[PDB]
Amino acid sequence: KNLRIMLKLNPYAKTMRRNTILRQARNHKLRVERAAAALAAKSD
Amino acid sequence: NELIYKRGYGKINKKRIALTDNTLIARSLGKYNIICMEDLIHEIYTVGK
Amino acid sequence: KGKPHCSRNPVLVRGIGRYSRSAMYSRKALYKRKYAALATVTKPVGGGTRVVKLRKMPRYYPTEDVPRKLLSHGKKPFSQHVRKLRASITPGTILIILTGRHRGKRVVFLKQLSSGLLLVTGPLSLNRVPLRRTHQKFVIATSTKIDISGVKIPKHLTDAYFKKKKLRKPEKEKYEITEQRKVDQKAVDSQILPKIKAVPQLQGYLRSVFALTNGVYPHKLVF
Amino acid sequence: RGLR
Amino acid sequence: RVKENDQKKKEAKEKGTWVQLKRQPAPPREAHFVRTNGKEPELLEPIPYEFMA
Amino acid sequence: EKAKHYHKEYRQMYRTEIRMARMARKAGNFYVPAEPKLAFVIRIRGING
Amino acid sequence: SGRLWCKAIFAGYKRGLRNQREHTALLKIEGVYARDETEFYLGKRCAYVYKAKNNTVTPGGKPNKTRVIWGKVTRAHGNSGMVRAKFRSNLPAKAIGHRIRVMLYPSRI
Amino acid sequence: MKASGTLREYKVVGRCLPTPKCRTPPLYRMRIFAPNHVVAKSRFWYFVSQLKKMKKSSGEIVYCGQVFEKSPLRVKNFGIWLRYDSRSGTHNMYREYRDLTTAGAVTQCYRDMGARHRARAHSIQIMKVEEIAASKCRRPAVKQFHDSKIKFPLPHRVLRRQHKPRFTTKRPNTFF
RNA sequence: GUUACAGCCCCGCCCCGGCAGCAGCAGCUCGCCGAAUCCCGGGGCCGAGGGAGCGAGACCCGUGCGCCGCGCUCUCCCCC
RNA sequence: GGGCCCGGGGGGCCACGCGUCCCCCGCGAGCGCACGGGGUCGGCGGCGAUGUCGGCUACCCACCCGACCCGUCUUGAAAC
RNA sequence: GCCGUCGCUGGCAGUCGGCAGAGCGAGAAAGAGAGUGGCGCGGACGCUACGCCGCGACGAGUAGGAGGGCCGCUGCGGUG
Ligand SMILES: [Mg+2]
Ligand SMILES: [Mg+2]
Ligand SMILES: [Mg+2]
Ligand SMILES: [Mg+2]
Ligand SMILES: [Mg+2]
Ligand SMILES: [Mg+2]
Ligand SMILES: [Mg+2]
Ligand SMILES: [Mg+2]
Repeated sequence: KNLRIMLKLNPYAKTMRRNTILRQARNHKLRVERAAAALAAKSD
Repeated sequence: NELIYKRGYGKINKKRIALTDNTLIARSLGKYNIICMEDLIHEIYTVGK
Repeated sequence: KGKPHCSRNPVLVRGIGRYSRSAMYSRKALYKRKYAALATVTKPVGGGTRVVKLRKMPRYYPTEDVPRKLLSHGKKPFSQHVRKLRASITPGTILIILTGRHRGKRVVFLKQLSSGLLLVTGPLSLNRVPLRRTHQKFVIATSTKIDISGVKIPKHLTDAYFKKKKLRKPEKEKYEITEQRKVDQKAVDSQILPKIKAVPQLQGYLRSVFALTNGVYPHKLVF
Repeated sequence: RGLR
Repeated sequence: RVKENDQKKKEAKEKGTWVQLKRQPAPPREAHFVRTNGKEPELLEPIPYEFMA
Repeated sequence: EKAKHYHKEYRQMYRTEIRMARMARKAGNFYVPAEPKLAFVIRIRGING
Repeated sequence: SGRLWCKAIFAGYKRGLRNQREHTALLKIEGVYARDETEFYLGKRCAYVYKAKNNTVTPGGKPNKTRVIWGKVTRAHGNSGMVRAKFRSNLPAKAIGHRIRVMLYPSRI
Repeated sequence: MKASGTLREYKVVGRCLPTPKCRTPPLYRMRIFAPNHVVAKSRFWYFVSQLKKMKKSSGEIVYCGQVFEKSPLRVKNFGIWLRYDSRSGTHNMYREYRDLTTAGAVTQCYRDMGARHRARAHSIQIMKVEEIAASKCRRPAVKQFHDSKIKFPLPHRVLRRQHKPRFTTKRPNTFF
């Protein structure tokens, strides 16, 4: 629960968490654009 | 992971000391190359030597 | 010396930056930013001069003293706390005051002061609530909002402006509405009031006082 | 030494 | 076991290697593949009760 | 770096067991994973009698 | 002017069948008859208001015979909309079956 | 075994442990209906032990996996052959059920065998589950739903929201 | 009696015939999970301890935000 | 798939001096923010000399839950 | 959170101050060693060592045992 406590014990957790936040925010963008083209293509 | 991070306590000099620092693990299990909570989780999870 | 730069590392979440250690190293150009290894005041006098101690030893010591406190962190003073505001309270929202002499009245939210208390106006002419501070924890924010984006709130309506002024009692001392406050009330009322009258029946709504009645339960209804 |  | 250990301890010593001397309890069986050999496992069903008196 | 390495190590163990079963299923056989080497034991009964 | 509190009944104390925990009271709130509707009321102030023989001071007012014990809703209780409340002093058992005001603050809406 | 919740169908494959005599023992497969796979494996060993000189110690589970219903949107008739222990003997039964899933039909059997014969799931052995055509079903309860023009009303509908309101001014109506 | 003025089941060839989607906001048709997991929010209870020092140093005698962990800026120069 | 994810022809790295030999091919300075060795506010309000404020316990009374009378011998006592 | 017990047969004589220099909790033996040649006058508390301080675990009890009572009663030697 405490971020800075985990880093004092496992500094590599910061890299893992940052990657998850970027990876998860990147995959969300892909679906939103993927879902849109499905909507726009359907309207065609 | 969660068993050892939330509820992980070391038996250091026959006392129940919370694992709030890596130096706690290194001073006791360092002779086995176990110097951090991550080494401790790997020795447990994989059942090391 | 050099002018400070905006942090090159944008915040991803609280406590984690966007860029790793080596990404920041390149951004900060650290590859080329390398580096290598009075207590007495003299005065004249009519002896000639006296060396004077700025701060003197105490003339008295108590029989007992308390030790020092251990050092903590994050325990900021109040003036440095961050202020939060419910997302449902946006400028122009019609709030319901829940406490004080004005409890039940419906007011117009203007802005959140630096101390975090809300600034609201009745307006005075509709329900007799002047420019007054109020805690957001003691207001029900309704879904009724008026657009006051074009309303100019005087820059001097700050926290110190509304802070109560002590009155001494030796009989009683009474609060006097300063002439400045009356001028201030008109400046803001004269703008918000015509905006209220653009919405039909809104002025009548702000004249009325909220109350619970038979069969009306807060958890059931929408404000 | 190199870092400096 | 004493003899085989001392001989292994002496045979491996001259060879500069390491051998197991201590016994160990049976470990859990390691992963393995089972070949069906192009046959379907026999379906089994419980048999009806029959009063064999 | 030990934590970084373990992450890669754990990932391969996870992926490898997935991959092993797929190649068995591909050929119409069964992959039987190794009996677990680790157990967690929780006492659920009191101390009377 | 009008009412600005919800009507609640002091149903009883926290208890098993043969043990009673008087530091917690169980409030039945009018209209709240499921556990899913109790969310609005959690953390809300609760006032047991009563009258006594001797006069007592009044904030922003002159002395009268009204007295109050304050508290607040701490959590839901059961599946039918009861809430647990804690008070600055345990409610007297003479208050079972009587009115407990539930205010509309601290407001989260 | 407890018939907790809705049962699932598992495919359990096991064999004797290989030995020098028989290096490749044959593979036995059973259809097991159970709450979870851990229970599914346990029941498998309870049945093969009855049919073969085999038990958990001298054999292993080669594959445990749920068998998904193949036509979950189709209505079928299932015939279930089962044996069970009553208080004073064992009896073979044949029963029919209508469902969308085979596991759903077996779960109906456990509730039904418990209701009509006070049979606990530990005394019931499902031997066979077969989807049956409408023309082969025997039980009139199942067969009365083989009507392409089936129609029936819902008489005397009982008010189920009896505590909302708890006190009301008007009496409920049961005709709809 | 066998697609007709409705439909249903199976099969052979059609790139597992082709497209979305994909254990689905058709907020429930059926699962197990998270090194393959992170973000934000709400209610409740609690605040035990009290000399942790930092830097200047025998060319200095300061200052009580100090350990470990994690960042930021400056000691470079431009641009918006 | 594994081999610091072997060797050759847009996105993250706890890569970042060099003389070299060659496998292979021992001290930079500052400043600052903090999920960082257990809470503070460098935040506020009301009332107050003759009827009001505080007083755990203590006196009387009330209510809710609990609650059989002790010593003893006894396997077993509230015991008819 | 607090009380006590037990254990660490744990720590503190280092209050080593201008005849001065503040440390030894730290992953991994043993020296903050000694040399020979190539302006102010200032710096809390402590230590009834039978004292003070820290950390961890624990706490049912008849018969019975043991410890501590700055619990209580009467008289004697000292002392107040
Ligand atoms: Mg028992
Ligand atoms: Mg009773
Ligand atoms: Mg009685
Ligand atoms: Mg007797
Ligand atoms: Mg007797
Ligand atoms: Mg008795
Ligand atoms: Mg009797
Ligand atoms: Mg005891």
